[PDB]
Amino acid sequence: MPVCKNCHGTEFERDLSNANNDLVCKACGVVSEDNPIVSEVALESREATLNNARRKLRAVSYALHIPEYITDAAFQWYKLALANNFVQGRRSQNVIASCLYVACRKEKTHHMLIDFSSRLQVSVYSIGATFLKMVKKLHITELPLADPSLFIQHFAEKLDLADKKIKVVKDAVKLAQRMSKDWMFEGRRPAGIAGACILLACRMNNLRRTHTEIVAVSHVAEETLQQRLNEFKNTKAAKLSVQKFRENDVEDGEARPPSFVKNRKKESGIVPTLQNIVATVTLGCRLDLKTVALHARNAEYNPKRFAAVIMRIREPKTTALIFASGKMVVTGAKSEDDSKLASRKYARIIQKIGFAAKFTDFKIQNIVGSCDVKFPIRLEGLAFSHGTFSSYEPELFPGLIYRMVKPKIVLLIFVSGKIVLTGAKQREEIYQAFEAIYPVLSEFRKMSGSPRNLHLLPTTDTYLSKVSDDPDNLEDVDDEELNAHLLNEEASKLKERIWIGLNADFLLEQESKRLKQEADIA
Amino acid sequence: ELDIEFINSLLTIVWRFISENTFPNGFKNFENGPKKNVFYAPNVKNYSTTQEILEFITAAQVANVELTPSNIRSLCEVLVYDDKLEKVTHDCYRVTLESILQMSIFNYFKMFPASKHDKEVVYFDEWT
Amino acid sequence: TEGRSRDGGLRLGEMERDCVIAYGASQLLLERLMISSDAFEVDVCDKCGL
Amino acid sequence: VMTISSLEQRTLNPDLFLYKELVKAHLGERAASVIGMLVALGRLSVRELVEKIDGMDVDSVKTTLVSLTQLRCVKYLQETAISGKKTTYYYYNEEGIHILLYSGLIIDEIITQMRVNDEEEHKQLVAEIVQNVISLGSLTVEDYLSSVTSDSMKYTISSLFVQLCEMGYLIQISKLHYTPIEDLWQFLYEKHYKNIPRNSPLSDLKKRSQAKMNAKTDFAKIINKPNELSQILTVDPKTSLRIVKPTVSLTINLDRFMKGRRSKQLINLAKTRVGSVTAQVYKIALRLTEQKSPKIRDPLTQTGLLQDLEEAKSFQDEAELVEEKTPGLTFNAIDLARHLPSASLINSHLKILASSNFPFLNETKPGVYYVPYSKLMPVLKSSVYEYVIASTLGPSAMRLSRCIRDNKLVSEKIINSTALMKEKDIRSTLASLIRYNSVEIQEVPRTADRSASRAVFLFRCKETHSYNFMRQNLEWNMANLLFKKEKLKQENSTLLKKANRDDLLPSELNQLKMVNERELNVFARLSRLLSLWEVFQMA
DNA sequence: ACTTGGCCATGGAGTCATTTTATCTTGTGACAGAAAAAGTATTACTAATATATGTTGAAAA
DNA sequence: TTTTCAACATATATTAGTAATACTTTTTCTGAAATGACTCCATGGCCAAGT
Ligand SMILES: [Zn+2]
Ligand SMILES: [Zn+2]
Repeated sequence: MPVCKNCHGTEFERDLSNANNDLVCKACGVVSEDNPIVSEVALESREATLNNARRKLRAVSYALHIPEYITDAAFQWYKLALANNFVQGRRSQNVIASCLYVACRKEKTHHMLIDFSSRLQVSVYSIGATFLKMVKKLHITELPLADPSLFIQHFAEKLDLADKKIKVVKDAVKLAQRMSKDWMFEGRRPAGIAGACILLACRMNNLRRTHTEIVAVSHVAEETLQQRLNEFKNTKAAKLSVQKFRENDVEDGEARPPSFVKNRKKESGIVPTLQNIVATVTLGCRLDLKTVALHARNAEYNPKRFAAVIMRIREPKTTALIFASGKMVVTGAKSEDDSKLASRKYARIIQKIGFAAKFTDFKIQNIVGSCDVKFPIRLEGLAFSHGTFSSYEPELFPGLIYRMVKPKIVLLIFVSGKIVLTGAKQREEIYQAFEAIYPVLSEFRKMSGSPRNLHLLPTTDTYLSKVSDDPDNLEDVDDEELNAHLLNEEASKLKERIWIGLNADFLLEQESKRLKQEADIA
Repeated sequence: ELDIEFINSLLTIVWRFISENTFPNGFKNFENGPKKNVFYAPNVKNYSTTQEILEFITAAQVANVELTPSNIRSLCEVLVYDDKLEKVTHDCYRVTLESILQMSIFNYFKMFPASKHDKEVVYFDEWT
Repeated sequence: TEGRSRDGGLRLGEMERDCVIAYGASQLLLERLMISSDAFEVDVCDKCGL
Repeated sequence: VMTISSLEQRTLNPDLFLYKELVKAHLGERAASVIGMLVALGRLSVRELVEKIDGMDVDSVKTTLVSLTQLRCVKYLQETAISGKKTTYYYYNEEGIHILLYSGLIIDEIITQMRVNDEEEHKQLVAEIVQNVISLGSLTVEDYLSSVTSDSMKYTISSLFVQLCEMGYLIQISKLHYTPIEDLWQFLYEKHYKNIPRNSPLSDLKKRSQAKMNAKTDFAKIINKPNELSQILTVDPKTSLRIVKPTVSLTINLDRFMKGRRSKQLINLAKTRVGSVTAQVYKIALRLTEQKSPKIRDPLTQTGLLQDLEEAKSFQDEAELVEEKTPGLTFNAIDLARHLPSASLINSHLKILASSNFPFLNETKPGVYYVPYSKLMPVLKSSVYEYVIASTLGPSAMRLSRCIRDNKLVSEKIINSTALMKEKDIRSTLASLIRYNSVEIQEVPRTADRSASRAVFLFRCKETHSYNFMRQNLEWNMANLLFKKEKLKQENSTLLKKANRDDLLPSELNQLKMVNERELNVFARLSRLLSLWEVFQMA
């Protein structure tokens, strides 16, 4: 760092020979410093919570015999995790859980999220929730790729047997390796294929162990085990090469996961098919769900569970919904025509029976869409490549999910080629994203294609214009079957007599609480 | 009472009454309004509420219950401490004529400082 | 600092230090407990010494 | 650091820190530095001084010391030991810097005698007179009138003639005038123990009270010898009128100035609790009795003798009657229309005396209109504190302090009840009051060997303290302020010599107005303090 | 004048407490309970999926 | 009897609407030796009233 006060050289060396330890320059030999002085020998909400999190954290740590080391990395994630206030209103367990799991993933170690969970009451789902949730907030993609080669180890130790397993290990992995190139590996809990290959080489090592004692370490289902085993039974050179001497064939042949094979059982160019559309509507006037529940064919009013009435219609196969505030959700819409059209038909009951019920605030919140490319897909490299926008979560669900920024829409990915699209309010943005990421699909392949026009069908506002937008136009689009969709007065009475009859326990605590309101005075 | 506030509200009320009880009413308009030597014989008049206040407390115009004669005195003592009024001959009382502060040569009010810039002032701290 | 390992230097104890007093050497102390160990220049102030 | 709150000059110097400026500011250099040593280290001897000051022996000490004596800023006592030789020793003259510290107020003494000629040359005359009499020392009408022009009317040019007596003005000061009052008590302590007709060793009581009574009764005329002596006042030479003795040097009396200025503070206290008419009445009511009462004069021997938990009562009850009976004859009995502007019949208008009730006057000999004092004056002073903690901490403070007044050693649980306010205020306006002392603390160990939390706390007053460190007011701006006068001077120091021989530049005229308003603040500010000072230090 | 009692001050005396007791080595080593804020989890929707889990059971061997 | 299928159901992350309720976290807010002293006692002496 410093410079010689004479030679003006920057090269300094501390001579350790004679027990001076002087610092000198190799240039003029002047010393910088002789006499080498050396050393020897509150109130916060954050200190409480944090150090408490090193307590609770370190607790679950050596339970799993993970490195104590990694705890410090995870903890500081928890630190950063608190910075966004993501950690506030959830179950402390699920928080620190993912907080540790994300760490031990970043190190590529063997602990499987299933194993991590069973310390608790928990469903390996709530954890699966929280983990995948903090994937969004704290921005992380590339790191956590789980792989078989690790799980077999921690398995292998608990598998008893003898020193032979090491050979078996060396045996099994090369097995599992080809199965990955055998292109059956994706879309599977890695533990499953783990215990699978273990059972395989074990049988190949002529040692007899049950299916149960395997999943004792594996934590998968017996049937889940033998299924993919059978999926191996039909493979190329499956029973053909199944003899001894550890088949050295690395040549894969074809790649055919039992995915589009199911489509073979059922049987750019292809445009993604629309599926469902959901919107919202506002009447502008609040109503009585009790009174609205009186005359309808489609109604469910059960305040004990959920406060609302459930409505739907046979045609045009739509559902929608209602609120108490005088608003409603629009569901069951396979297109925009049937959306606002039937949406007004829902106001025909009220404006026929209940209050003013105008038609206001009609906006699609989301549109569902799906498509299929009819060819196999490699997910492991996809997220390994596009991971910035591409989150393939580990075995916490079959499909890969993709978060597109431009425009912002979520797409789901099945190796079958089935590709789902939702999170969009616009039909054009759908096919924009589809023809945009189609070169990513075709981009990742091993060894239709004509987009035609980027926009073919009429726009969304064309179909919205195909329906009367005026809140006062009702009887024009009234089916007159809604005159039939009203039940008679006796159906109301006796039907409401049954409903109230079984709901008077809800009304019991209801109005009893209303009396407690008077008791509040004292 | 209730432990918390809205007391001094009625305090200034009783101080109005007893303030009247001394000489005739305030008469602070011009220089000499006081007492004109207390009517006749600025001796003979020995005046207070004690019992009498609760008859004046009858006025209400405020949401509350009644109040006990013992608690009356407990109020008046505070004003003795604040010197809003004086204690003469047991439950009798006077006023300290600090209706004048209502409004060297010495009193707190009727005085204001410069208290900006110039470095020559008098504090009560910075000896400490 | 102390002993072997770290680095050199040795002990003059009050049990020993007295020895040179008997011989009467002033200059050996001033070399010894002054120059050779911690030689230091302090700047003081005559007025109100500190 | 930052020097603006000035810490170096700001604490380790109480008491004396006043004087060492006064004599410095008002005299300077060597003349000052002695008194600083004197007050600090107490009793001291001529040669012994220079053991410390480094003041060039028997030069300054001689010059400066006698210089002070002419201004009577020092007390002077010499005697010889029994071994031989002789020696002197010195003290600082009582207050005495009291004189300097007041000054222009002692000039304002004119206002009492301001009558006859009102705001005349006579005003300016007597002004020049007294302001010179303080400046020099003791004066003689012979030598001063000699310095004054001859060949004009001497009893007129110098028209303050019979007026030389009044209450204040002058008394011949000699010898026993200024000696430590203590040590003169110890000297008068001779003749009584030292003189006994070798009677018996038995019963020191006969040796004591007798000697003490003899000590006491002889002491009386000792202070009354200066009080008034006719051979001064009575002289009426030929072709002339009744004059003092023009020969002897006489000096300003401090106590009748003390007395008179005290009367003003009572005029202020009453100027509250009664009416302006009744007030003004009382204002001229003292003017007849303002002569006699001791105020600070009687306690006297209270300094300079060990009290006795028995005999000190014989001192206090002596004070209870002292002014009441015989000096009561000098006091208000029947007095009529002193000046006044109520009008027409003035008699029942005089009967207003009974209107005075609390907490002063309002007693008499049974039915003659009279005000007691020897009881009143003592039972009065104990009240006078009052305010002086209103703007200070805020008014909400008083009532609780004032509450701690009546009842005593009272826990805050029942303070919260007795006084009235939430906790949030009481905690502050108490704690804010306790750092400034006053209230102090009591406690008791509660199931403790000696512990904090488990114990319970009490309060008190103990007014001696609370009064006392209000003499921080002494060191407060009667020191810091006066210095803020001094350090100012050096800015215009180069100008001061100019303005001296002037009676130029616009900015010079600007800072003239500046330093002038500055001054007019600093001294009027002082008088504001001093008016608040007169209470505590004495009475 | 002449003896006693009480009384207060002082001198001993048997009471309890603070700091030493050697060098040169030479490795070694914060309270809880509660309040309130804030925030999220549900509980209805379709709804395209592909695993998983099971159970059961039915049908085949 | 077993094994196959298989089927049958059922969560399962996506997306918003809700609105409502409930439920947890967070962030404040206070119930051996040898002198030192220390007290504890005993006498001297002094002051007094009865003698
Ligand atoms: Zn160099
Ligand atoms: Zn210095």
